[PDB]
Amino acid sequence: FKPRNYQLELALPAMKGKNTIICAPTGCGKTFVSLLICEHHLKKFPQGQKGKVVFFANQIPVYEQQKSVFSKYFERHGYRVTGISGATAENVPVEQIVENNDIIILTPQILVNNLKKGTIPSLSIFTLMIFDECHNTSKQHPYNMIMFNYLDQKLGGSSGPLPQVIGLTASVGVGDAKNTDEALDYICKLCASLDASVIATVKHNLEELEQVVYKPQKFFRKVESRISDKFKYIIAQLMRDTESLAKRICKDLENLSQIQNREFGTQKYEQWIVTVQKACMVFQMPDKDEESRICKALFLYTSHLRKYNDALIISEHARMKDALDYLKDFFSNVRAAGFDEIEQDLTQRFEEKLQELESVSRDPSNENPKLEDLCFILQEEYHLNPETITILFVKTRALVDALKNWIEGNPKLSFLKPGILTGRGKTNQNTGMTLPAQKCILDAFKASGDHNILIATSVADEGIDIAQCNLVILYEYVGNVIKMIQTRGRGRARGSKCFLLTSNAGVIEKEQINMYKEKMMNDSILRLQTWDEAVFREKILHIQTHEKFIRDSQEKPKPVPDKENKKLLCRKCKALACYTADVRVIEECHYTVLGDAFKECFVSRPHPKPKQFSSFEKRAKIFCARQNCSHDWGIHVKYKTFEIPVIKIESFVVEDIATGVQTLYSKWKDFHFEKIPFDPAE
RNA sequence: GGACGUACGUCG
RNA sequence: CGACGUACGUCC
Ligand SMILES: [Zn+2]
Repeated sequence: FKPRNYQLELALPAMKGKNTIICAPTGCGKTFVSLLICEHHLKKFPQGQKGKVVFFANQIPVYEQQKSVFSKYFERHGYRVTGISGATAENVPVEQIVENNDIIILTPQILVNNLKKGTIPSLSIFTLMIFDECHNTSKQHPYNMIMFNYLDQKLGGSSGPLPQVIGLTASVGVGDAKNTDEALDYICKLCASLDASVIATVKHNLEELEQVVYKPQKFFRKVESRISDKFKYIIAQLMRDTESLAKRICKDLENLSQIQNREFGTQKYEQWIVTVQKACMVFQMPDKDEESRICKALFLYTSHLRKYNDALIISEHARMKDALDYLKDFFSNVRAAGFDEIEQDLTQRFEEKLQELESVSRDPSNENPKLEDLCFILQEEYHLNPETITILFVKTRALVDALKNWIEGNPKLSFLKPGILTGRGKTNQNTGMTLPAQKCILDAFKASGDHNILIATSVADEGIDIAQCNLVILYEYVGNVIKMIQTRGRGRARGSKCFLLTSNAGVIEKEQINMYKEKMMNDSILRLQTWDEAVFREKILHIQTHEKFIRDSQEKPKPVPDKENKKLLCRKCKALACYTADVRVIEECHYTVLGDAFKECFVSRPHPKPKQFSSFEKRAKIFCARQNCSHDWGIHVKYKTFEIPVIKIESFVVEDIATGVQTLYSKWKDFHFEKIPFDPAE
């Protein structure tokens, strides 16, 4: 625990009573700098008053690491260190646990909720508000909401003992600015939103700083794509047959979107299929008998087209065998559900060509040249040095499993052990990885462990304790300047590589302008560090006044809701589920329904990941009680002592009884109606 | 169930 | 100069 020569120079502007934007590229250095700043701040206070330094941390793993190191560093002098999260703030007194403690490591959403309902009426209780990854301050971030409350308390005219912002970062970022005159504007806007006048960056001890944060050399591997594609042809033929079968029941199908020319296996086609799906979900017929079957068949057709587009997107970046395995997994998952006349025709049409797909996929003469170049550079780097660890980055969760399967099923490379980690992702699906499943993978990834290469998603981009890699390879990965710095900064070993393998010149141009934006942000920081403290304070005060005027001017009230009785039909089956006359709002965020006429309209299923949000408990997942629907309506929780199902309007269509038209919403804020609050009775 | 961020992309 | 879709990630 020896303080380095650069950490003192980084903390010297912070030990003056002024808010700082300290930016260090190293990992442990920021933690040691925050600990030294906390140690210096908890000693300047005289007798009769103590400090209330609060260190905000977004992610749970980095929060637990910071809490562990803070306890191990401060539980010797009589400094009570605690920590609040979702598994901590169930029924604890938040104001009491803030009062009787000194270092609070809460998660900023909890603090925003506390400032919202009835807790901590003024932020003058704390005296040192440190942020982890302060560059995440953005349009409506929880960090930005805390800073909005701080700026409101400051400019309200009742500014008392305001705390100090020592929010550390690793990269300020440019965002979307082209020129230096807009990059400096964005940096000044971030520095005003964080309410500071000093941006600390190590300049004197650069020779003693470059020995631990040794940056990797980048290498672009732009190569051509596949020319002979006997897989895309037959998949596009099956997609054309499915589209003609969909157009057999819907005459005006081409006029349901504004797409001029669509290509199969593209993001344009993936947008068009969702557009035509949301267009045919609101189809109306004045019989209400065969309309259900028509919309159900149309939903099945659009689901099959979307899955074929996703399979083509997977096959364009990976092999044909794993794409066939994904299609077979989808067909097996839909096979376990009900089987009508509509699904059986698509299933037999897929089974009539599955043998042809397998015979084309088994041929090793049409493999991906991206995967060939990746295996070539991997075996080259492992022949040059066998003790290299890679944190190879792929963007899609459905493609990191593909990369793991390609690494496992390959006779050319046998020294690679998959250590693939994904992350949480969706909280209402049986996908992704859990916190202990990720922690055991991160602990089992050393220089001598049973893992030498892991296929990371974007979870490894943010603040997380990973081993010192030297073989960063980005397989079709595209990001901003912040993502590029956070990805390049991971390979801080004594000699590393930052390979970028894309089949597009667009991603190479994006990486080139990202490096240009990094150099421009460095020049902008060097220019901004030369300004005086008096002019910069007036500039950030003007920017804060303008932002406060913009925030207080755009106060749009709730419009007058249509006090009508409308029914919420199903999104897939278009069956009568319930009315809007009985919709209860629990905590201005969750919407439930009541009555004995709804309990026989849905079925239950065990939930994959049960947890609690703030006061509920994930008990079951609900589904439509039709013959073959299997539609995710919502979830089933227990509020205080009674179980209620809370639904989402996203899997719903709002049909009006008076007029007869049916609209389509996505979120609950867009739906305006006579919302009755939840009563504990009935 | 909800809130938030990033990247790509499509219409106006 | 603005909504919308997807993918990814974080949180309550
Ligand atoms: Zn249904």
